[PDB]
Amino acid sequence: MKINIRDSTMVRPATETPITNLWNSNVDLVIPRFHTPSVYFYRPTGASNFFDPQVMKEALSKALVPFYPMAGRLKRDDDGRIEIDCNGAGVLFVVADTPSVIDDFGDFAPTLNLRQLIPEVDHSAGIHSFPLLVLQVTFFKCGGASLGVGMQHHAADGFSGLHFINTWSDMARGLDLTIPPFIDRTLLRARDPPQPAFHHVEYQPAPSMKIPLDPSKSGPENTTVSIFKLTRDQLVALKAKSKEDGNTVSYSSYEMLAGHVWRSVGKARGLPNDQETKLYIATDGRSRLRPQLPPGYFGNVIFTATPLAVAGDLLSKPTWYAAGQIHDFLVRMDDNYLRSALDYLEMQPDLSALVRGAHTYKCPNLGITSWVRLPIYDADFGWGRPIFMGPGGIPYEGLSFVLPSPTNDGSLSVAIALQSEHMKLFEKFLF
Ligand SMILES: O=C(/C=C/c1ccc(O)cc1)O[C@@H]1C=C(C(=O)O)C[C@@H](O)[C@@H]1O
Repeated sequence: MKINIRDSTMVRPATETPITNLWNSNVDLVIPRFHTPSVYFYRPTGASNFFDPQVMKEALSKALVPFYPMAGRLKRDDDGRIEIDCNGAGVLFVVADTPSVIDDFGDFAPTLNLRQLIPEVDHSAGIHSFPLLVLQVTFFKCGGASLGVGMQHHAADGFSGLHFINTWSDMARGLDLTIPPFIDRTLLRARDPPQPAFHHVEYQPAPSMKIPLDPSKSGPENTTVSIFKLTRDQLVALKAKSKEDGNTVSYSSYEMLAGHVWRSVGKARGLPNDQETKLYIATDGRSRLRPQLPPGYFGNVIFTATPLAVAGDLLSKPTWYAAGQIHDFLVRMDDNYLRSALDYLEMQPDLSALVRGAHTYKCPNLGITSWVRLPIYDADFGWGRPIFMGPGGIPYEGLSFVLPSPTNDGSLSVAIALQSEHMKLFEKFLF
């Protein structure tokens, strides 16, 4: 797979936008470190029109007016806290061609070479030196096209990011903004003085391997990225296994599936029985906060659930015990818990230490982030909804994504990075 860059524009908002410094909340900071990668694939309609760069760039310009922080830069304030400099510097927009065809990607596992569909960002220079959002339209030999998105994590979680990408697609089709973005993260400010009510397991360091891992089997260089589809048959069977061993409790489809992936990764890694394994669950707090955030709220509302088990229990007990741990952590996260979380973060001297990253998800642990409830298939720019949308790469061993079906057949996909030798075994997930 070879990419030939054709054009490259720094697209700025269509009109003047507020010059201001946009404050980041604590959950805007403890978010992962770079640009969240996502990719969209589109069949050709047969039209010459197809993903016309001018249409895209003009629509992008317009959308960058209500969503003007998206065209800003990272900077530090006087106390050294990272904030968004709303300077309207612009968004990088690349047009590329490739002799490859879409079908060459087979199943769209977010491998390294799929990452090639998003432009690369050099973070090693200034914090201020790179766009918050990088975009690439790649035209394939088959007439199809892909949209690679790389959005700096401080700017937006999935709900706010797709609020922009979809408003953009709407604007490309001549439509107007629907829900205007609410741009003020101070709603997620910690109380004064802070007052944690809980011990937040989610922000305690992840279990390490009791036995150090072989750096030739472990590490970035010998990790595989695959995806797997589960049919609604397999999912229905899965939720029904809540019955097993006389358990009367009914857990959610997401709980049983997450528990199943967690348990299946555990078996695959051949963990010792006394080894602890921590599951990281990105959790939208929009529905839990009880004053309740405005529609269009622009930023991160990601809070974090972290069920934990000893592999001995996790692998020997039925799947619903895993579901139980997950449920027990998810159900505690009401508004009172999330307010605690903000206060707890506030009382840490160095938030950079809590920024989740490779060390967070790597074996013996696991991250599972659900995109199932995200409107990922709504980006229609005038030539149809995408046939596929998922992560643009999974850079961290141990991180995984749950994607919804592009066709509403009740199937789900798990996209995941594991160490090579564990990946084959991880088909054990189709038990
Ligand atoms: O899900 C997201 C971002 C999604 C997103 C999708 C489309 C966009 O246009 C913009 C953002 O962030 C997550 C944060 C992580 C965390 O909180 O640990 C764990 C990671 O797997 C994951 O990337």
